Amino acid sequence: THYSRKPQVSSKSAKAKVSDLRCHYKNTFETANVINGMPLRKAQQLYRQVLAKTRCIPFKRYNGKIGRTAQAKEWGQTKGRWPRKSVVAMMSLLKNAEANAIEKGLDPNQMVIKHVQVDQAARMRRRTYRAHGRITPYMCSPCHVQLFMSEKKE
Amino acid sequence: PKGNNAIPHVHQKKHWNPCSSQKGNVKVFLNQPAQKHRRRRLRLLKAKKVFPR
Amino acid sequence: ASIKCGSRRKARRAHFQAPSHVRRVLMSAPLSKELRAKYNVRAMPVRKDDEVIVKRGTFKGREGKVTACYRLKWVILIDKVNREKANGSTVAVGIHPSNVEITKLKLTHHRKSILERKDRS
Amino acid sequence: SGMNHSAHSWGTGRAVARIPRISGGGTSTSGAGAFGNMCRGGRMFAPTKIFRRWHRKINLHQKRFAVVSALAASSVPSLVMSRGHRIDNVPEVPLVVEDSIQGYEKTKEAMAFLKAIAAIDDVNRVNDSREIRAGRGKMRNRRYVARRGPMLVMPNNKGTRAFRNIFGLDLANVSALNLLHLAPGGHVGRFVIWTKSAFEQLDKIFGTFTEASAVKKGFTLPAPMLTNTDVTRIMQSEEVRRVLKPKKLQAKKASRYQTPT
RNA sequence: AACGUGUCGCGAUGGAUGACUUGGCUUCCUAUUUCGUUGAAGAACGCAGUAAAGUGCGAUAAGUGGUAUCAAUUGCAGAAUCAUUC
RNA sequence: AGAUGUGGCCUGGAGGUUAGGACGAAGCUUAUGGCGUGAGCCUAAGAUGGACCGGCCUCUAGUGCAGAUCUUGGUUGGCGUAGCAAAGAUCUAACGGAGAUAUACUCAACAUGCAACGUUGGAUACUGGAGCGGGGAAGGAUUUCGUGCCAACGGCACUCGU
RNA sequence: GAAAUGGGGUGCCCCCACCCGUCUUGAAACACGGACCAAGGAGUCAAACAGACGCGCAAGGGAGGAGAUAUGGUUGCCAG
RNA sequence: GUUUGAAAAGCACUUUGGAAAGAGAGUGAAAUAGAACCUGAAGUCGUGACAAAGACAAUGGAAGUACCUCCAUUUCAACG
RNA sequence: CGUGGUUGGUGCAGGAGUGGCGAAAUUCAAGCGCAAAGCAAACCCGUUGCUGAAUACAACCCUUCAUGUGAGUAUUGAGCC
Ligand SMILES: NC[C@@H]1O[C@H](O[C@H]2[C@@H](O)[C@H](O[C@@H]3[C@@H](O)[C@H](N)C[C@H](N)[C@H]3O[C@H]3O[C@H](CO)[C@@H](O)[C@H](O)[C@H]3N)O[C@@H]2CO)[C@H](N)[C@@H](O)[C@@H]1O
Ligand SMILES: [Mg+2]
Ligand SMILES: [Mg+2]
Ligand SMILES: [Mg+2]
Ligand SMILES: [Mg+2]
Ligand SMILES: [Mg+2]
Ligand SMILES: [Mg+2]
Ligand SMILES: [Mg+2]
Ligand SMILES: [Mg+2]
Repeated sequence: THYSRKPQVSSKSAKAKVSDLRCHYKNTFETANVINGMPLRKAQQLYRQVLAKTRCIPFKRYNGKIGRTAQAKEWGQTKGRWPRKSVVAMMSLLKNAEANAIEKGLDPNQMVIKHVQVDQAARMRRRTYRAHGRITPYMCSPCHVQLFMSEKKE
Repeated sequence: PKGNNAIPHVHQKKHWNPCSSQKGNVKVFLNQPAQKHRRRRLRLLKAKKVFPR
Repeated sequence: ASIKCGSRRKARRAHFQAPSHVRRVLMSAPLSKELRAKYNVRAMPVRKDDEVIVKRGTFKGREGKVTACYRLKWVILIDKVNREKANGSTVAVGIHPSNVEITKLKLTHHRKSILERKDRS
Repeated sequence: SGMNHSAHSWGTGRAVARIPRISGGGTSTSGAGAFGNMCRGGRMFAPTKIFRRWHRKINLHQKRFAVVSALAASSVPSLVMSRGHRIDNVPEVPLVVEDSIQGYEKTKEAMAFLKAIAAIDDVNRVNDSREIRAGRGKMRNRRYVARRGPMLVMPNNKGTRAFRNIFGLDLANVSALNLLHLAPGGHVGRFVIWTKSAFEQLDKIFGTFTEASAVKKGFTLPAPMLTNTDVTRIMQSEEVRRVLKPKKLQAKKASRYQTPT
């Protein structure tokens, strides 16, 4: 009940989805929106390069006083980061989507990532202890990621 | 503005209604037709009990 | 049983909070018209091991023998009325005894004493 | 109700409103507001009392002159018809039958009476209108609603047994006629069937204009305010049209061409 | 350009509204209707093949006896007989 | 400010009447128009819903919200921000572990799998006998111990754990 | 198989236009209350008089309490 | 409120993952009824498609226009 | 000479109260998206007559191949209690 969009040709498109990821929403937002037009192998290349800290993830919406870096001129930004926990959870999802392409009978080297959508999951409640006897919230904010990818060849 | 009204004397200053703090002092006749029926039912049960006096 | 009264909330309480000797009378089925006409009794509480045929539901027109009167679930269990799960294993499907008429009675000399008590002749 | 807490106001000096608040701690209701019409778990505005005026008292003559007025309108077939009743095959209004129906002992015989006196078209109006009531009231022992069909007025309490089971036909006694049934809804003109000897004692019960009643002590029927209730025949009679003003020739009307002004 | 802004379609978060109601509240009635040293109310600890809480019961312990009922209980096991009593 | 009028609108229930509903009622949705000066009413479409309900006349009331430092629930900007800076400190190899040495080609490796965990050995420190030593009271009451195990908790982490 | 008038939607131009509620002689105020939404949220009920109006009877009016029997009936209707 | 459904028929099996889960199949009228599971609002958010747009904070009024419109109504021939 | 069941003991008979038990008749006939629907404008014609604007819909359009109506307490027609 979850996919906002459906593929054109569903017999040439493999889906993948995360139930409740427990990464930060505001970092898996930009980790995942950067691969929304990329092929599967160029999107996987980007994530192995964010881990090596050779390329960065551009923070374009939930940036808000992050440090500005020299590597965000690739994306036309000034500030971006290397969110390694949102990166490696998106690598588990690209590996699920290409396993779901092989059992459909499809070549995973021809898959363009159509449709990345990240939405907010239900938050999880903890507690921090402030001065003067106060107790105030310490929420988690996890996320929902979904993607298909449609084959574009010849 | 008070006008040409009668001087009231309404006599309700002694904690008569049951509010959240008062048990009340109040007597309602909602069982009036059921005690009306009870006394007649019990006079017909008694007129049998004494018969034929 | 006398469950139906003026007050719905009290009537609908005495139905769903009924003991199993009240649930036996409430879980009754009509008799077949070759059997209603013999004993001169119109309906009968369902026992185990008496044969019935189903009259409402997707299983209507299905005969069989009653294998469980599951009074806590308000249902009946016919062996021939069943389906299968995902495993391929078969499970008995419950029917309310309203949707069912009896075609053969299972008779003991306490059940033959109920028919002489409900005999309309 | 709503007042069974030990709540007190926290006063002023905290950034919270000045209302009573639940004492204690360690629970989710503690510190929550109490004792007002707007707090949850608090008490309603002006909580209802059992010494409200429930019952009303009506003057005895003004109850009698309302039973008479709803009973006069059952004789008018235009008002019985404009109130819902299907009296299109009925022999006469006021319908009057004989007293042989006060000895019927089978409901199948009472049903052939209504077919023969042609009052079965209003019993079959009530059977069709049987539905489940709309709203909350069907949880409150008011599940089904029907319409009010014909009333059957008996001379006394007997002979009802064939008629008690028919859904739609109402029974009555002429010695005790209810206005709740002679004009249900506030609307006059109930269709009434009127047995023979319940109709021959209706001058002893209510009297006439010049002769009082035996049952109701001192009650004559109230005098008509108008002798002839047809005030348009007066407006059109030849001795009222005689004294009217002569209708003069009025001015010639306008035209599509305007006026000089 | 990027951020942003707006509008629609689809998703999420949220848990309102409607429908439902084995509950409350209010009224009225019927009694061979009113506890305890013959140990009460209350409190404690236990009791099942499986059993935390609750319900029921008290080392005869989710009950023994008797009467009525007349083939269940059932989450899973177990169980003489498959039923004039036993 | 105030008074009043309204065959003026709206909500719950009751008495009557007149009708709707599994060929889809209430509810919800709106670039759904229509019409009323207006409160509002009504139609249409839901790729919504799944069983109740409308109109008119009367009767009745716990009957109309935008604000009361209003009540209760939820959400949101701030904001991936302030911060997580006392009590010196960790390093190494081998094992364990899903937690790696993770790459579509025509590529030798660096420049495309980072970080982080436990155990034993080794190195380096610290506490410094008014001890991050070994036992008791009060308080706690299974935190003790073995074995599995990682959802949530141990504000970072965990394969570890009170 | 479209044309035509409207209505709705989004921009644009020229023009006009101070933030709402509140106390106050006077608030756009450098005066209070005011982040968003849903759901609740405040002239009620009884008693005594009075006036207006509706209704019955009228030198009379009307109970109340209680009886009575349709009902000494009925699950109920019917506490009417 | 446990109110999934008429009935658990409570998703066998396949292959990705250490797993949570995912992609398919399957049951059922319905799975956008998949387990505190009917309806699923407002606020808030993501995404696809678009409309644009300087800095006059925004909203607002009037009057046109530009583009759009799962909307209404009317008209199609010796006729509106 | 009568009387007392409230003198005590022995007996026994009805009732009430209490608890079990105890009634009528269609699963009637039409089959499924579409007539298991309507019309004949008080009543009566009518136990009768003639009647299909879903040749449906499934989302930018047309075509090709597919899927799609849970249970009748509804509807209609007969018969009952
Ligand atoms: N997008 C604009 C907004 O639409 C909102 O309302 C929108 C939704 O509430 C509404 O919901 C749609 C419905 O149209 C559509 N036909 C079917 C769909 N099931 C609904 O969507 C709903 O269900 C899905 C999952 O089922 C949820 O993810 C979603 O949050 C929920 N809105 O569609 C409405 C628009 O047609 C607000 N009313 C309004 O504030 C605003 O206009
Ligand atoms: Mg108190
Ligand atoms: Mg309360
Ligand atoms: Mg009866
Ligand atoms: Mg109120
Ligand atoms: Mg630091
Ligand atoms: Mg040292
Ligand atoms: Mg932690
Ligand atoms: Mg002033």
